[PDB]
Amino acid sequence: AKMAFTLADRVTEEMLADKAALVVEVVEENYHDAPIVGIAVVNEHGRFFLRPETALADPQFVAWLGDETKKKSMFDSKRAAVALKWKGIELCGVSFDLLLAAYLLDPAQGVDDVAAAAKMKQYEAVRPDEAVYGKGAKRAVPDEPVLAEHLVRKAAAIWELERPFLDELRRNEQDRLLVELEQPLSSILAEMEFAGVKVDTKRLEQMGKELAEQLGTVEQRIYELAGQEFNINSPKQLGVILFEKLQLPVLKKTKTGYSTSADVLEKLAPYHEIVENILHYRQLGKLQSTYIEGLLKVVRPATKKVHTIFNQALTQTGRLSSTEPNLQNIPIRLEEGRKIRQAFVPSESDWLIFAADYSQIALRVLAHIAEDDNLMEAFRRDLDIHTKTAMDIFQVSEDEVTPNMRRQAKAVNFGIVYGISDYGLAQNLNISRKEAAEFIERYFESFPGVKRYMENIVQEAKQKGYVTTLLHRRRYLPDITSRNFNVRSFAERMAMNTPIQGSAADIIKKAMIDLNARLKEERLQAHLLLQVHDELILEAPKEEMERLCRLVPEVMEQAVTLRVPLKVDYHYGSTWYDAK
DNA sequence: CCTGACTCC
DNA sequence: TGGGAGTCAGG
Repeated sequence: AKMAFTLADRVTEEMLADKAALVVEVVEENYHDAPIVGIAVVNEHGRFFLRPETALADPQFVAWLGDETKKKSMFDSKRAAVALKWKGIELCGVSFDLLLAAYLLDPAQGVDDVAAAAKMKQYEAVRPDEAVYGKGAKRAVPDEPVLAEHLVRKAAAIWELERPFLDELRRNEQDRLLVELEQPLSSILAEMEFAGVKVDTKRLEQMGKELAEQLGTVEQRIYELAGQEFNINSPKQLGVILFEKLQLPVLKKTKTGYSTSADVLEKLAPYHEIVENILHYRQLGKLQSTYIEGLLKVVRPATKKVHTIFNQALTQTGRLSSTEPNLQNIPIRLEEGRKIRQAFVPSESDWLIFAADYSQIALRVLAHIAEDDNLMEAFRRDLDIHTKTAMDIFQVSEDEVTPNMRRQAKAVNFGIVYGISDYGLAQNLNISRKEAAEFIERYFESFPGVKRYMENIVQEAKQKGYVTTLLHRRRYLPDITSRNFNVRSFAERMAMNTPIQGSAADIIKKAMIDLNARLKEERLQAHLLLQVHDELILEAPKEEMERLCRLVPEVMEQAVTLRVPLKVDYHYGSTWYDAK
């Protein structure tokens, strides 16, 4: 553990070589407008630490950072790029990102620092970030000599690990997935995060004030029905009211006590009117806590924008996640919640929000991968796929499919994608479990290609130890041969689902790259704001809507070619709510 | 820090 | 006994 480096007082020419490992260290977990605490550069000429005050005000270093022909290898380049944007500096030329490389090789390792990636290649000459900075309230930037050594060791690690990681990605046929998909996407995500989304705070606050009144009213109605005050947001207390005081039946337990999940409570609605009120209260309360108060807490006051962070190296299937705030779970299903979307507005006057979503992409991907003739033909003629499944299960003509039938069929269609059991299906639909079991049997009789896919993908996972997606993403399933039924069954359902969910993730990621390319080449002001798994949200001048109406669905539908068409719906309006 | 609730795909 | 996520208040 001995590594020479230079603690530089000024930028020199030899630090500005055309290939380098670069560390631009941002310790705060939310890197938006966060301090850069230090810089390290490792290249052919040596190893260098620079203070940000020095490096970031030096016009040659700033020029080097922005020169796309000066190639940098980094870990979590999006963090660095966004933090630099907040400092008014452009980062270009990032040719290798070790975080994204590690994520593709095995998402289950949970790699979130250089040391963790380094462990995948038995490289030990660098410490974990948590050991250097500490945890929680103890977290602190260490004295310069200690900080400098750490950043330089991180850079040296990236320098030495690039080739071993690329070589393994190449053997896995994942190098193009890194270089042509994830790395270009990282730049697009950086742009989206830094742009942010504008919030109508006057409207949100008015909503909040009216919501608080309604919440108080339901709260009092609940105490009156219970005949007593209690904390409705406490599982223990509520459980005592429902199952001991009011003596309602106990339908389900958790390891800590009585379940009061919405699924459970809905089944108790007929017994006592306190239960519907409790469900309503908890709905309103989550709107208040999360989508009014929580959201206002993260609005940047001077610009009224929120700036999410899209975690690109977290989910086990290749999806993104969205944090602080999560803009991928804004309410839409109930009108009361959906109104929250009225607060999300374009960032300029006379601009509009444009929202485009894939129609049933998971089931279309299933049709493709399973090569199920019945499912394929249905999508080829754009027959509503819930109606189709109802026809086959109930053995009725399309005209005989009743609203309840299509509802049962829709539950089956998605259930299948998750490996649902007859129990889960019966619980979800509130039908006899015998009936549910018959639905699943009939489904697999009607879609034999899907049945074979479910059988075969489990066999593949057991033989290989992992499953793949269309663009060669992997998920390892080391528990798939467990002798324990619960453990094994969960892994089997992951095997069934991951190629579907993950291939859908691959597709929309490629679509984002293709769409950005078309937007930039056409010099449109339109730009991406958000991705929500199977949908993309943009804003643009109202004059550009006619163009987007053609461009956005076409690019999304053509991103990949499957054995069935892809179909995209789209809407636009003056707020996100109105983009429907 | 975990649990269980609500929110989305 | 339904796949993937994040935030919240209370435990």
